[PDB]
Amino acid sequence: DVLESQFSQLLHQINSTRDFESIRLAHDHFLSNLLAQSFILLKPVFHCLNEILDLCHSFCSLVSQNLGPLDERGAAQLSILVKGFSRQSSLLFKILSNSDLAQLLLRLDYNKYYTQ
Amino acid sequence: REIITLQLGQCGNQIGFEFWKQLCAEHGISPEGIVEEFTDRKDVFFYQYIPRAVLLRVIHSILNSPYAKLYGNNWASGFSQGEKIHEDIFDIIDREADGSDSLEGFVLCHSIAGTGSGLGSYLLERLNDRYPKKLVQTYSVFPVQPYNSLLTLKRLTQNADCLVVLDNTALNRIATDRLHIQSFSQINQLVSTIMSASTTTLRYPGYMNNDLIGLIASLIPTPRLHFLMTGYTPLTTVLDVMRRLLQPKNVMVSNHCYIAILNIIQGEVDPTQVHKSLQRIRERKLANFIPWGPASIQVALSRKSPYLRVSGLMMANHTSISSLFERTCRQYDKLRKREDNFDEMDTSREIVQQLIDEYHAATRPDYIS
Amino acid sequence: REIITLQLGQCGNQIGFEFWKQLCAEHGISPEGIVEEFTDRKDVFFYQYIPRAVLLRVIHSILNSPYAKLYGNNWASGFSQGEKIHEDIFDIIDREADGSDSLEGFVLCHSIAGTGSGLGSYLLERLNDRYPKKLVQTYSVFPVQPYNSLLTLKRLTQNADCLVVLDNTALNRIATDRLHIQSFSQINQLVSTIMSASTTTLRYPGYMNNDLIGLIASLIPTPRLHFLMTGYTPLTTVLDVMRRLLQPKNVMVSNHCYIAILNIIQGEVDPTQVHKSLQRIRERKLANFIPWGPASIQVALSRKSPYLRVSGLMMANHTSISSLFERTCRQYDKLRKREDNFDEMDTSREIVQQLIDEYHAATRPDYIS
Amino acid sequence: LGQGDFIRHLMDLLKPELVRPATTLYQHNLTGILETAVRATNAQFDSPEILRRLDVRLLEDTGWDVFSLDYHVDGPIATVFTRECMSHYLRVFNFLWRAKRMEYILTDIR
Ligand SMILES: Nc1nc2c(ncn2[C@@H]2O[C@H](COP(=O)(O)OP(=O)(O)O)[C@@H](O)[C@H]2O)c(=O)[nH]1
Ligand SMILES: Nc1nc2c(ncn2[C@@H]2O[C@H](COP(=O)(O)OP(=O)(O)O)[C@@H](O)[C@H]2O)c(=O)[nH]1
Repeated sequence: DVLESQFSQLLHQINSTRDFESIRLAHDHFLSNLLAQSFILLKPVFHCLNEILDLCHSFCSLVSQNLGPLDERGAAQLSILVKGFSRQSSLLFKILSNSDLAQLLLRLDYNKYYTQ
Repeated sequence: REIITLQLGQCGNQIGFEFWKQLCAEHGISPEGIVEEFTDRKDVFFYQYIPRAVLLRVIHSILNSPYAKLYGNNWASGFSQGEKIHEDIFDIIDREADGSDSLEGFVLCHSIAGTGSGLGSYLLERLNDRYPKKLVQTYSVFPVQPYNSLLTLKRLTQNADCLVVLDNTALNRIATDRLHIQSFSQINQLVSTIMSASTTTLRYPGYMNNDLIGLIASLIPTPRLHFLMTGYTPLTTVLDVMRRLLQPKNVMVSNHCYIAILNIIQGEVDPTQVHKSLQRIRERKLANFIPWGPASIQVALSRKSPYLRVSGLMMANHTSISSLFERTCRQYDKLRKREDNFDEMDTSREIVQQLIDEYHAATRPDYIS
Repeated sequence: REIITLQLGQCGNQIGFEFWKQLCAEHGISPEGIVEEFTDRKDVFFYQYIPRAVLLRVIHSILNSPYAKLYGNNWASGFSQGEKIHEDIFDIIDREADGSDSLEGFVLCHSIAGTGSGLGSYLLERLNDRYPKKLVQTYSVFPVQPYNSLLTLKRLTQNADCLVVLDNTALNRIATDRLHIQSFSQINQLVSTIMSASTTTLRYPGYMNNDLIGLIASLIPTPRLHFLMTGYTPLTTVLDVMRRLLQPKNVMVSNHCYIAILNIIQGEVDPTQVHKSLQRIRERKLANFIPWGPASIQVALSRKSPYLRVSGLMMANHTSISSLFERTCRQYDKLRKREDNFDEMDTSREIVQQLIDEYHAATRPDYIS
Repeated sequence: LGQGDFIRHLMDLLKPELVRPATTLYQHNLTGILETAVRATNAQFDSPEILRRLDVRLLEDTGWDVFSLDYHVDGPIATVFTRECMSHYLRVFNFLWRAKRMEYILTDIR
């Protein structure tokens, strides 16, 4: 809903203006929006969610690197991330509190983070 | 990743044949199993074309259809025969498995009412035995009749990693209201529209939802709560759709709150307003949710078949489905006082009661632990 | 916020049907309930367009009308039959309430003179049971008639949150003066104009009075004194309208003093001279006010419907309304000495005596305590 | 506040939020409610351009002391308002906000 929405405008600005000069600008603004909307340029959020990205690599590996219960220092490693993840979770929450309105609404549909 | 279908009993074989009818017509595939001249990724349900079906009197009716080129009553009576021809049918599944690139799941279409009830019970156990790595989704159908239904539950509660419910009594009520039928061949038509729309995002190439795991994994939070119910509005903005879905007059079911909601939009609606509808819908606080687990409402777009206007289908995991089970259990208890060991029914009686508690406990602020 | 209207008895249906005709023509709504091409906030009284009406022989003549696409005689007989269909009519209200975004109140149009009057008294009590936080305003209409009139008064004094009186004796005299009629369909023309004008500041939003409680919170000083009377200037400066409404030969009512006044000027008048006129009207002392607490006069402007000149509407709270109850009271006693317990009549006769006793004591310098 | 219909709904939605102290208040949350409020009232039928400038600002207690609308304006039209009309409207908007909550309190008591 940022791709299929920004794209649906880029294609509409094409079939409207018979001029070509608009296309070089409509397409250029389309591209800048993706870098701006998808938070790729916004450094703080992009340097916080990035920590969430590689975080799941560790957790998913932990469950796949065995088939028994988390006893051999897995639980000892398990409680490490939740102290950081849940910290990283609510850390992001203060960041969003222009464009985040479309995003934070979905995560907050049941007001769960409101209890965080 | 291909998914093969399995059809049992009268109901299963009748709707699955029609399920393909709607599916083959959705693509440009003539009844004689060939592409017509006249984008749509068809790898999941067709092999090169031939559908990956495994069917098990009525076959005569199907073999007499123009689609000839497209390929007891007690639970004990059904389960007994299935064990005898175990190796016979599992040859078909095996030869269809390795013939597939990477098998992913096992759709099952049957009615819990009679041979499909027991044979399906036999299959699900054996399917989990040989294959432990395969998802098992089932399109079970609800209505001595109660005894057959309770036995199937005992298997469906722990084997099938996913499930959908389709009750005829609620479906038949939709017939007299909006279709004025008073017929199986008519009430089945809605099922085909329900089934086909249930798997729209799999055949049309999209950003996400490219696998059965990509759909169900959002709904089922815990392997105990693996039941869904369906909703279908078109019988025109996105807000018009989402409102008409959540009305209790449209859903196919006969305190309580949702666990997760999925929305399937098969129209060409403008996708800029979709995030707006959720805003207004959330504010209206039209639907209640669990207070323990963070979840949301899922909405996904699609495209209608150009070879065939906006539709919409909704997938729901509502704790109100526990009410239906009670009726079966309530009736059985009446039968147990009305008339080689008769203990298998007793153990199932226990395990089905556990599921009723798990739903009831799920609506609490402290369901966990 | 929304306001659901109810129409009871022959009178409620007629004056409500004429209220909706006038309200549809005031807006851009075709008789087919479809918006014509041809600012006015219409979400309060119309649902996306569908009126939020609950109608309760006369229905057939409404259904044979061009507006079909827009949707005994005792008090005890009218009370019991409502008890036997208690669950029935509420399902219509329960779905309309929860289908509504945020309910605000319940407009009731009924005549207290007899199945409709009996049904009304029943419904007024149950709404207090179920919904405690919803206003109930009643556009009652005054005329074994003395019996039924006082019984419903027992409920209207402690159940209905507000009340606007409209007596036929004052309307009929107006029809035999400026109307010159010598019919029910004729006097209802005037009733429709007062009703349509009463909720004018709700449909055309302004800086103030954007909710039903905003109009009522100023007039009604205590929950007991919740009776109002009306005044129509026409049957031009703003100083003329005010001096043409305070006159007693324009009020729809057959010492004493005013408690609060509200003026609705619906014209295109100059809104800068409105504050001037209130500066002069005070000097001539055209109205006498309560001595205990402070009271004033209120003027509110609006805009007439362009799709259809200066008009006025005066809502006042005069203690002279106590006389109307006295007539019904005295008429009751004469029949009580002339002819399972007959104890409800005793309680109703007693409670209305306290209401009258409040009014006569509301005009004293020591109404406090 | 010349609209009245829109400010009514906007005072019903900010009630659960502003009762909390200002320390737990973050601007990113109130905007969502503001967008919904325009749709929930008659202000939706309006020029999209002027609706692009209407937002919220957080003055710098309680949530009923730091909330106020801004309606920032830049460009050629900014030569009529000149940063002083925007420093006067906010000086007015407080007096119209107080005299509006002191009324919806007194219609709640009633
Ligand atoms: N809704 C629906 N239900 C069906 C249809 N055909 C069969 N059924 C259900 O299947 C049950 C009977 O199955 P049955 O004929 O005994 O299966 P069999 O023993 O394998 O032949 C009934 O309870 C029906 O509700 C159909 O076309 N539509
Ligand atoms: N103001 C007004 N009152 C009416 C109208 N029609 C009937 N009424 C009143 O309704 C009363 C008759 O009630 P009726 O219709 O017999 O009650 P029902 O038979 O129980 O519906 C009379 O005393 C009238 O005063 C009308 O058009 N306007």
